[PDB]
Amino acid sequence: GDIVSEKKPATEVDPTHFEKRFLKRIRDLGEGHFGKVELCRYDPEGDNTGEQVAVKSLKPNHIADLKKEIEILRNLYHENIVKYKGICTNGIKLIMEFLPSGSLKEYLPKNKNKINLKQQLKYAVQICKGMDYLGSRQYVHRDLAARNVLVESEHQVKIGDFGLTKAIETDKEYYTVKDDRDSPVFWYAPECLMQSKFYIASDVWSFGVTLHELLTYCDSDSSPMALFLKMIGPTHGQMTVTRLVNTLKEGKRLPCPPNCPDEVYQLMRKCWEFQPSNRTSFQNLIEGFEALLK
Ligand SMILES: N#CC[C@H]1CC[C@H](n2c(=O)[nH]c3cnc(/N=C4\C=CC=NC4=O)nc32)CC1
Repeated sequence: GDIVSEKKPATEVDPTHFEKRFLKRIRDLGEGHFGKVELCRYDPEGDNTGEQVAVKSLKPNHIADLKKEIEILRNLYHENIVKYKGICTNGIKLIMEFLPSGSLKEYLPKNKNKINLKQQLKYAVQICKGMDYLGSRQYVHRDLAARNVLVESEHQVKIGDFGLTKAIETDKEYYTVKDDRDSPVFWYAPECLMQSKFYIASDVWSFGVTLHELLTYCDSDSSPMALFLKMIGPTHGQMTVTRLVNTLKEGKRLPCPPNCPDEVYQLMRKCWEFQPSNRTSFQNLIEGFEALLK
């Protein structure tokens, strides 16, 4: 008889599935390690009215890591963590909310006049609360820097990238890394530099360095890399990291930012105890900053 064919059921649309043909590139927002992020407009109606979204994808093996990153972000829900919106699919792109004020790296140099100490301390608390949540879900970020912190508004920041984020297995304190060549060594605790081990207290250390960036308004001439390279020497090459370890073993640390009150600076230094067990916790930090804000 007639041609037999499949009568397929009603196809309930998934709002987290973004079709490639409607995801339209506007510009580059930046890149880190093996990923890049782009401003796109998802524009199904084709009239430039679609929602603007941030799209993460691989630069031209690392597919597996992006997929793991997507699964991490999908299940994080917090006001100081950037929102997952969906995927565009072997290959895959991560679709997130777009924050037009950019990272702290761009925002802070341009907004010194409107962002006073009080607002910096509120940003710091918010960063701590997002990181404390990440810790409560048993992850270590391994890349906490001002460049990875996005500005929602004058009053709100969010941790906006999770590309090195790893799970600490239950009943263990740390994760051991193997791939370490693109490491942000100037944001890294001694146990990360020496033994390649990552604890929650190692994110506290990196937070300390992120707080320092915040307090200098991400001035490049005052960056943790620039400051450490002045301390230890700028032309050591492959010996750079060993001299960094030796400097930190000696008790030397990044100096107090200009106009940063000592009381804020002591909270920063408690992030930089050499032994992880002696470092402050994210909740202790929050209490600390809240006291200074009262
Ligand atoms: N891949 C990768 C790492 C990743 C690259 C991009 C890096 N970045 C800047 O350097 N400057 C930036 C300015 N804006 C945004 N915006 C967003 C990033 C993610 C999600 N929603 C955004 O709205 N992002 C920036 C942040 C870090």
